[PDB]
Amino acid sequence: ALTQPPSVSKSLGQSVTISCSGTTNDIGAYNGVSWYQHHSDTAPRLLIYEVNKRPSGVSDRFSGSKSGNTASLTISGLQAEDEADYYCGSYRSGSTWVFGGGTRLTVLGQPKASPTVTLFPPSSEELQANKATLVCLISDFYPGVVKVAWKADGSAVNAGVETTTPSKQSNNKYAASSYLSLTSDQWKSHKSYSCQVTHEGSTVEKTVAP
Amino acid sequence: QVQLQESGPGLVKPSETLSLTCAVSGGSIGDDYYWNWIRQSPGKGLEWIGSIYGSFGGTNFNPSLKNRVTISMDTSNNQVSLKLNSVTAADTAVYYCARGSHSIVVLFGYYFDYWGQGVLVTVSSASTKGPSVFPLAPESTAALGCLVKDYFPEPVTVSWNSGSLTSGVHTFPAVLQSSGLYSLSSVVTVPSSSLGTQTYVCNVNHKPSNTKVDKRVEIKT
Amino acid sequence: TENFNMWKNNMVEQMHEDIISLWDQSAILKCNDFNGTGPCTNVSTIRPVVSTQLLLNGSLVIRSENFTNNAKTIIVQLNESVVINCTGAGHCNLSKTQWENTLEQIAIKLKENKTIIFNPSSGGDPEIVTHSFNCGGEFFYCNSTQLFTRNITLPCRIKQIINMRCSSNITGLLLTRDGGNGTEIFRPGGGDMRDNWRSELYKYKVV
Ligand SMILES: *[C@@H]1O[C@H](CO)[C@@H](O)[C@H](O)[C@H]1NC(C)=O
Ligand SMILES: *[C@@H]1O[C@H](CO)[C@@H](O)[C@H](O)[C@H]1NC(C)=O
Ligand SMILES: *[C@@H]1O[C@H](CO)[C@@H](O)[C@H](O)[C@H]1NC(C)=O
Ligand SMILES: *[C@@H]1O[C@H](CO)[C@@H](O)[C@H](O)[C@H]1NC(C)=O
Ligand SMILES: *[C@@H]1O[C@H](CO)[C@@H](O)[C@H](O)[C@H]1NC(C)=O
Ligand SMILES: *[C@@H]1O[C@H](CO)[C@@H](O)[C@H](O)[C@H]1NC(C)=O
Repeated sequence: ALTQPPSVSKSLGQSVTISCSGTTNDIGAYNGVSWYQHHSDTAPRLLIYEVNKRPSGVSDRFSGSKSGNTASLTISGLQAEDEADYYCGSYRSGSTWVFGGGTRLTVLGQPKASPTVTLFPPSSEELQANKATLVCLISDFYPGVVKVAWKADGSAVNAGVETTTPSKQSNNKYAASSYLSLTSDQWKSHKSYSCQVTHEGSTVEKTVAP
Repeated sequence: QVQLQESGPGLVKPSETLSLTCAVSGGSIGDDYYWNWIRQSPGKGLEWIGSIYGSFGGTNFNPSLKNRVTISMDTSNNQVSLKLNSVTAADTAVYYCARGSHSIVVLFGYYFDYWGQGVLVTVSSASTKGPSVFPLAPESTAALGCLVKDYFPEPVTVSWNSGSLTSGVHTFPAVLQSSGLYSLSSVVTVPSSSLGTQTYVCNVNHKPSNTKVDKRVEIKT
Repeated sequence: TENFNMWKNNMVEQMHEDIISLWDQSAILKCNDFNGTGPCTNVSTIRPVVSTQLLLNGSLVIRSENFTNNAKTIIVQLNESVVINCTGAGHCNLSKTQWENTLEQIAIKLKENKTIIFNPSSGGDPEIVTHSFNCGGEFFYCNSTQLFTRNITLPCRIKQIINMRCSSNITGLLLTRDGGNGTEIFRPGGGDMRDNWRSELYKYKVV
């Protein structure tokens, strides 16, 4: 394949340059280098085609160049919407087509945002199956690191907890879920479960009750 | 200018044949474009599988898949197809369908300007399991939801009121339990004043197990 | 004594670059004998035709950076040309006899003691599966099936340059070997334009 650094970090406002190193049979044989942005839960978006051309509308901040068997993509005035994976690719002799390995771009300086937390109690319908799942949904926070703590009537809750790993939403913030799996009997065995989400020092708690 | 939608089995057993289809709307596959299949496995990067050219049906393949890939085009129905033979778990990936545009290929190649959304395909011996669907209910604004519990494999579709409700819909990524089963939750944030007036229904779709469920979500007695 | 090398000719890649550049419309040691060897005994001191399968209007023998290597392209040069007429009405007449004699002459030069067969391009790219070429604004895509399996007629597709009648001498060819059996199968090649242009710059160097 074609080689790119796996990851680069820059900051808001700066410029970044991502190199794609190819061979004499792809990048050196054609002006056929294309670049692709890829956000999570989105399809790859075309950025640059034929070394340096743009579709409307990908901004003026994006530009591609070529030098021998090596192509480059440069991004100026980094905005938060640019935190993405970036791929270079090219037509290759013998009628094949080849992608680079990908570069994961990190953008520092993104403004912090506090998590919205929403806690749901078990449904009567689930309880009738002798089970009880408490659902703690956590959304719109940045950076994407959170700590979830469950309490039952005040006491720490160790078992029955499964928390997802944070993922990016379409608005460039993060989201995660925590699920406390219980039996019908445990749910009634207490009289107030709570979810404690802690994100950059400060802490939000929601509380449900049988 | 053109829309593409992939579809096919969500689950395939090892050594069996993976089969997918792209339905192209807004243009005709008999035109002067390449129709490509591309994929991405969890953790890995993009990978071109191959292409068929609309004008005459000629194909190109990734040299390391050549021995077990075919691609076809259906000029009525306006569809392109991928058949990948003798799969393994390394064939688990999101599969994309993309249009290839070009000026003069011999100088400038071609490039992928329109893509579908991709369809996940999972290669495994695990059986399928459809989910159970449960309602989530308890400011000036209220949060209602559906809990989609214990299914395999991913993904599940959740819409609200047949797709007629969009603003405020948030479907969270699935959690994986040590049982190997997935669960997720979809939340929609409605005007608090609209309750008792508007009706809210989640539409849950789990294609690999042919599970279609509508759940009414009310604030109960 | 110092060596030529048409397969690592930096001249080729410089002229490649600038023809590509132009297509956004939208000292030197000469050698006489050759084949791009090391030593060149006799020492002195360009049509940017974009085409595939065939070479048109060039210097008027087979050359390969590595023949054992089926992936390597074979540049073919003819001792006698073959006139090919192409019309905007959409086809190409070609002398059947004149063309058939050519293939078999190339076929004895390939035996360097076994069966030689020519077959159509394996599939995939339209500008390669066909004998394609530009010709004063228009761009022809002609099915060369009859060519690579008293006139022969070739159907042609024609596009003017909207992206962003002419006669010709056939100088030479570009060929690909199926290298996987007591038979050597040859199919029409092309794609890397640099081959078109080292087909001509084989007998030059820079020092
Ligand atoms: C030519 O190709 C053959 C097979 O690809 C290889 O064994 C041989 O070393 C090559 N000769 C060179 C590179 O000089
Ligand atoms: C093609 O036209 C040219 C005139 O330039 C000449 O070779 C001859 O008249 C024609 N040859 C054919 C039709 O084979
Ligand atoms: C040959 O070429 C002439 C003009 O180039 C054209 O009128 C004719 O239709 C072609 N084919 C035959 C079979 O004569
Ligand atoms: C000529 O080439 C076209 C395009 O490659 C192909 O569709 C057609 O079948 C070919 N003609 C014949 C008679 O096979
Ligand atoms: C073929 O080349 C010769 C010179 O080599 C030229 O005189 C002749 O006109 C050419 N024929 C055609 C049809 O272009
Ligand atoms: C080859 O030469 C002939 C005669 O000058 C000309 O008509 C034709 O356009 C040339 N071929 C190309 C591909 O330019």
